[PDB]
Amino acid sequence: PALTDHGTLPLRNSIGGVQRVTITDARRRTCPYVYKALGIVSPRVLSSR
Amino acid sequence: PVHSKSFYNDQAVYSQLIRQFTSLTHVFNRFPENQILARPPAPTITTVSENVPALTDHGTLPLRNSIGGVQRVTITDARRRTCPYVYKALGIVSPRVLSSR
Amino acid sequence: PVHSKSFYNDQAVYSQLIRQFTSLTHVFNRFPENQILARPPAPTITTVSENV
Amino acid sequence: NSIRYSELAPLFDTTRVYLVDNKSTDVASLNYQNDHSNFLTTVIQNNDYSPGEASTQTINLDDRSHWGGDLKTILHTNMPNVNEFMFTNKFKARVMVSRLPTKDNQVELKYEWVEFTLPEGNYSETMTIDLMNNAIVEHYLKVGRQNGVLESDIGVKFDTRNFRLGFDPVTGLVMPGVYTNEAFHPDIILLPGCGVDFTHSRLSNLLGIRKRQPFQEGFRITYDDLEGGNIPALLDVDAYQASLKKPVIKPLTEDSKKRSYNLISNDSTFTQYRSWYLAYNYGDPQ
Amino acid sequence: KFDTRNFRLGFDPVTGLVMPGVYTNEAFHPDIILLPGCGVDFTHSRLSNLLGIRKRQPFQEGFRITYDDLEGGNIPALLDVDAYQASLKKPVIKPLTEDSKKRSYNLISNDSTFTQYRSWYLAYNYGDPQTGIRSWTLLCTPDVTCGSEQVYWSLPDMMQDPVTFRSTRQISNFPVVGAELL
Amino acid sequence: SEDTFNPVYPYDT
Repeated sequence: PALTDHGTLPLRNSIGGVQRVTITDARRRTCPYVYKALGIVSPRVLSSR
Repeated sequence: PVHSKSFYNDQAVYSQLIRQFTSLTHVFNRFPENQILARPPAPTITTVSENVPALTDHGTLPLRNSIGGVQRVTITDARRRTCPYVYKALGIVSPRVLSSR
Repeated sequence: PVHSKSFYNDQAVYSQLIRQFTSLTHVFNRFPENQILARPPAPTITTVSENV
Repeated sequence: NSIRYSELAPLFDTTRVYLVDNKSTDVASLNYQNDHSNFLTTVIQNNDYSPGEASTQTINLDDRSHWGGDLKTILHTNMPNVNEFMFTNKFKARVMVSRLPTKDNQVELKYEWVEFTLPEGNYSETMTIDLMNNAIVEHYLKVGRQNGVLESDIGVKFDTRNFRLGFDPVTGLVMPGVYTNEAFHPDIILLPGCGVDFTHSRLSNLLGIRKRQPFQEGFRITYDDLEGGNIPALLDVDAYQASLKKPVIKPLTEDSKKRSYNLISNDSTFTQYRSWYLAYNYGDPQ
Repeated sequence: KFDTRNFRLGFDPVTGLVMPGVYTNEAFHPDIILLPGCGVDFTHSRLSNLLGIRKRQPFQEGFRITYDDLEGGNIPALLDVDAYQASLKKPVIKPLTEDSKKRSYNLISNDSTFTQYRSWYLAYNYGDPQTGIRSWTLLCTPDVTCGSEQVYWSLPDMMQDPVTFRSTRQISNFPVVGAELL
Repeated sequence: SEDTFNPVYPYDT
């Protein structure tokens, strides 16, 4: 069980209620061997308009 | 990404006396009589290489004024040349503003 | 960059009784009679250095 | 603050441009010669324009401010322990070529440096040593036994044990009658007029033999340089207990099948086998 | 027939036969032994990397490796041992044809020493490095995982489109936010 | 037999 460190990623103007967690493969398809797949997101302000 | 895997074979020396029977021909031990030209005693703790997929952390690097469509990912060696033993080689880049002109 | 690699040799003590045969000369165990000047019993879990 | 994608819609700060190796197959037309070392990839990823495309299109960045993000790559190789690439398969070593009788009573001995070659694959430090000596044997089975040299005086032999643990400071011979069977550290045993070249070999480091000044090219280590490390000859065991004056002084010359240990003379105790391990912490450190 | 040992360690450059009378029992690296007119396809198989046999140019589809391509790697036949010590002229030259239960090694002829068993390991560092197999293949580390293929992550209804990615609704083209190794 | 010199190494048997 890995514990990666993904970099900063912009968010939408209005986060949905029901998200869609996908885990694509190399040939672009589902990987029927996923036992655990959760994510933590800590949003922060970047820059004004 | 090449490492050293420390083991432990207490069978050593004692496995040597048995490996001559596991194998069908004493290739290495052609002179089991001579006390100098014999087979070198198997040392304890055998180290063997193990290719472990690394996950480094490279520092911040400036970008061009216009990123190309078709990039060129190169992985040079010490003598400056190709390494025909690369299975996987991908990179993630997260650009950000540094300073104005 | 020097580490400690924890192992596990259940063959200990029992390998001692066999190593005297793997090797051709009892160098360390020169006194297999004396119960004090003998060869120190091989302890369990052998630690060996590994340059990482 | 806007990274243009030419089309779609520009995104603000904190973006991600991936450079994967799974895109080479699709670019069929650039990497049709290079294998994962210097291949070209499309950092576009739209998802509806087929495999390769957008070669002309450029991912713009503003003229007013310069960017500069991270680079968390994910490498993974599969390089063998020994191969032609890393220069670990070959290793030179001057061994005896021939040894016959010419001139009437003279005995001319010829030696010539020969580059050896090891197979691709096999790992483990012990297994590599046995192969280094296996190459010494295959050389003898093609040049040696057919010209003159015997199976006894075979130059160059890699070992691992200490040839001085049973040595007594009085008699001068290995009392156990057999060298202690217990490895300590790899080295290089050599005979009169023969050595090992390592200028173009990384197998020197594997044995655990580095130079204090590695910046000087030329890792030559002949037999003439190993002064003060003669391997102490064995003791005649079947004669010591049988007689019991005592034999003691008399060293073991021959053995089973009869193969002389190559003693320097009929009086001394040492042989003509110079050891590297014995020349290190047992010789003169000056 | 897939093997792992080196069929040339006991080979003598004079007689031409494996003197030990038995191939050395000690594995070195996996390969692919082939007989006349037969090979192995690996265009749709990742089991090729497992054996430790990659192409120097993996970008070209078609990992075909027939018997015709393994020129210069004939497995040296064994030596008749029960005849060499028994006679002791010497048998030597005479190779081992049959054995227990009787199964011919398939010798090319009645005079030569080699058999019809082309080896891959022998065709690599023992053949001719200018026009042999060592021209398009490579002796790599086995690696059981097959490869280091990296997966993709995405969150469409939350994370903005990463630079050139576009909006859509299909599990085969979602906007990737960050890639990780399996 | 000499008389004074024990190699101090069980050589037997």
